[PDB]
Amino acid sequence: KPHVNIVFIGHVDHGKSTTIGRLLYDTGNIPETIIKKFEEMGEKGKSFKFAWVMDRLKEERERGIDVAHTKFETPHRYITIIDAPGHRDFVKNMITGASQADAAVLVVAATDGVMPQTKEHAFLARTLGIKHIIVTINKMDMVNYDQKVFEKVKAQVEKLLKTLGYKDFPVIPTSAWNGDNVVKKSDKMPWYNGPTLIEALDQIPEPEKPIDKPLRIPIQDVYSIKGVGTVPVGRVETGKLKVGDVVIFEPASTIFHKPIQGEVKSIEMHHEPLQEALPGDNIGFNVRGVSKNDIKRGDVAGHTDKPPTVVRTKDTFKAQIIVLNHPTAITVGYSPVLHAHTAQIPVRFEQILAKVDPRTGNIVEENPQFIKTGDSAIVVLRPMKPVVLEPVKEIPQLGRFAIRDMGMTIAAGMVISIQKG
Amino acid sequence: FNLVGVIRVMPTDPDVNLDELEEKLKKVIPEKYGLAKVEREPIAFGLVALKFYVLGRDEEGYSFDEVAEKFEEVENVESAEVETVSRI
Repeated sequence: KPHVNIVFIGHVDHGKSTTIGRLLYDTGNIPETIIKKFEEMGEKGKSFKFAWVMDRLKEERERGIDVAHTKFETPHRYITIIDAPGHRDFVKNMITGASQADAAVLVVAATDGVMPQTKEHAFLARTLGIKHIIVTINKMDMVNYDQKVFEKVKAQVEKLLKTLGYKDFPVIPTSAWNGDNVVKKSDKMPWYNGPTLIEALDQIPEPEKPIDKPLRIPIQDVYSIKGVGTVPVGRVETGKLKVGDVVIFEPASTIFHKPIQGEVKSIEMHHEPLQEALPGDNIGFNVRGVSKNDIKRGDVAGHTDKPPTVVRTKDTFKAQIIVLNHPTAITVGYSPVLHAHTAQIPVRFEQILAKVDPRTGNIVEENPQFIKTGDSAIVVLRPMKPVVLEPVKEIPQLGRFAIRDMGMTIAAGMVISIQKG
Repeated sequence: FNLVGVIRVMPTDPDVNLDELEEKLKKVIPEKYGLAKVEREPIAFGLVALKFYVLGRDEEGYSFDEVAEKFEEVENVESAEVETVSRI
């Protein structure tokens, strides 16, 4: 009954895709057309069949015969899965692009264990505001189903996730290729008594839409519609928008030194009128008394009592980043482009306060001379044009960012705090 | 291919010919990308988005963001934004 959105993460050779494949195959969620067409080949052995079937599923997807999601039902939930791109350039698309994941599955191979990548996958899970993790220690066959390897990799995977504020999460020894503990309970690991993966998915807590939080709607586009008037289009991220509400747009209002605000007359989602819009609804809405020229992409709507927080050029904010890639080294004065929600603005690195240990979360060097690829750090940034951002502990949806420069994704970040200057 | 990226294309106006626009957008996807399908998704007040399921590769040199820029140059396009990216 409840819908949960899950994102699979991990090193792209550690089996996460195969894990998703195994979930569909062993729950019987393969198209009948594929299964019948395989039967024409006669006996090929179990392994050949699973590989052939997953290859046939990929081809159907690519031909447009669900393309971008894997979907299946469990006893207590509808599950939608995303298999996350591993190449670091797509991180901006993850941070800025579509829906809230409710849970992450981080798949880590028993063989290689924790990789240089893995801390990035963890940090990314937090940055996206994902409440629940499930850990999978995969390829247990390649290490002879051994408990003492599972426990090591579990322990070190636990430090990365613990440092980020995850705890009491499942850690499941699996083999995706053979099936162990994905949907079928293993016989090879009697030492393990926790849930199988599909059991863990079923037990993800039902999501609470952030309706208690201040209204925030980042604006994607802005139209003048003949006979109705000014129509912003955006997704409500937090709070609720009801017909008749007054909303204000930032940083429009700060930039123009006046309220760019007015009354909400109607709301549409999928071309149907709504009386109220909730977190996750992608809506057009008619706001009276606001010019189409006074609002654009990257402005954010808010109620007048709790308006969106603007960080001006005169201000700065503190952030926690992971440096994903940089050809030399980041230093004070570095001036890349920050992308958050629907905004993008030039930013200035004003200070580098600390280098952080992603294994413990502790300051390892105050005031470093620079940072580079793979460093975790605490920086102070100054927007070179105003922007809406929120501290991540108040409004996580508007507290996440990506840094872009020279064509590539440099850093991902979280907004710790904002200092008015 | 091993990556699908959903790119959401908004029209400049509710009266844009979406059959004409689809056809034009299809011609500017670069050769090394593919296309699984195009869906139409109504938004509000007669605006209908085109959602392109672009096929690519999970590697340096591939970017659905660059496909979206090619799309933003086409006549009657207001915006093109990458929604979902996911392996297949």
